[PDB]
Amino acid sequence: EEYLQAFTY
Amino acid sequence: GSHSMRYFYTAMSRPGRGEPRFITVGYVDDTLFVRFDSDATSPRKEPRAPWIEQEGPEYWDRETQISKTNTQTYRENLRTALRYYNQSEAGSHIIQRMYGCDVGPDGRLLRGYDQYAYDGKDYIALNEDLSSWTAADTAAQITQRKWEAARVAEQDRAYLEGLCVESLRRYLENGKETLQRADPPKTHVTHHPISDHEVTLRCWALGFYPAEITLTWQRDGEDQTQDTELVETRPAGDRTFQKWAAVVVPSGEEQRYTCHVQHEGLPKPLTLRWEP
Amino acid sequence: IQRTPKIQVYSRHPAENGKSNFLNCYVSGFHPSDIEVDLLKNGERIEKVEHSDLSFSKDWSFYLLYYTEFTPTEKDEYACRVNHVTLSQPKIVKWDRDM
Repeated sequence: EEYLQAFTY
Repeated sequence: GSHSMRYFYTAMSRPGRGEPRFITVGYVDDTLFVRFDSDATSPRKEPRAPWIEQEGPEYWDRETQISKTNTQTYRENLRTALRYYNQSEAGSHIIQRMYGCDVGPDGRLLRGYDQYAYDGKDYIALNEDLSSWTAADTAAQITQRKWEAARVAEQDRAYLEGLCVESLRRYLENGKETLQRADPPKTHVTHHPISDHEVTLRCWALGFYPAEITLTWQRDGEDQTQDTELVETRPAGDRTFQKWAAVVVPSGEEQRYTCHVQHEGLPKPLTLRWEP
Repeated sequence: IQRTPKIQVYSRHPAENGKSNFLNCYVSGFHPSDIEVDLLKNGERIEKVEHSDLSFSKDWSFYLLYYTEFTPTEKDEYACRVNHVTLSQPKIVKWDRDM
């Protein structure tokens, strides 16, 4: 399973 | 023994040819188990191994949503990277990410990973402490500052020590028939005369799982590192792998050469010779 | 920077004339990811070749497996033809049942 890492560069 | 789960992201810009393509593949050890392609007809996370088909519709929905949000995230990442490197919008660029966890035979976390690349070069990587970052350059340092402020490492660490190991433990149990079975290599040595005074000895390993293997030729018990032709371990397409190693040897000296094979599926390393 | 593909053409199982098998072309070590790979039977492109989902190694370089069902015979010649941005001309690698 993945998780959402939503923070961009 | 020990096991790994890894997800591989590739986001590729393609100016004049639509929005950047986003692809994810997930592996447990050397077994592909899930994929996602933003260019799919109706993009979603798809099973690629029998043991993952067990997961209910909720899993697939949740997993699909992550990838669909990632498509948008990595499009923004690509735009941002252009600015950070002062690059024109005319060129195609690639961001890659590989993240996941390794567990021991007891299923405990051995270590977590989260590494990113830009155009095939290191960009930023979570350190082994799962708390701090290594940035490859001044552009990645800007991401590092943002990520430090946003506590990204803490969210990574929570995943790596929790869901990553928990889901991998479940996958290992569900796929125990295969993920917990090593297939030893089937091995042989071939002989091909090059000329009257030179011959090729080629040591083959076929049908093995997992991919990790060592093949080495010794002459009079001395490793022939510099003189061995070693091909990249290659997928047979039925889950197993293949590899060979070859030396050119003087005619009449074939018996001074031994092939050595190490593989987790072998109770002990193997020694092979040319069997004329 | 750009990295040129490694190319291997080989069969899934040991080749046995008149016996159905899989012809594989494994391309690895390349960057960027765009790559053109054809499997050829007697110099002509085999239709409907499949390939693996794009993935990459710890060094970020990509790899792909291209593959088609095939029945090797004595007479039939097989090859892989690969083009990549790093290649000024397409590379042909002949299948050799001993490689």
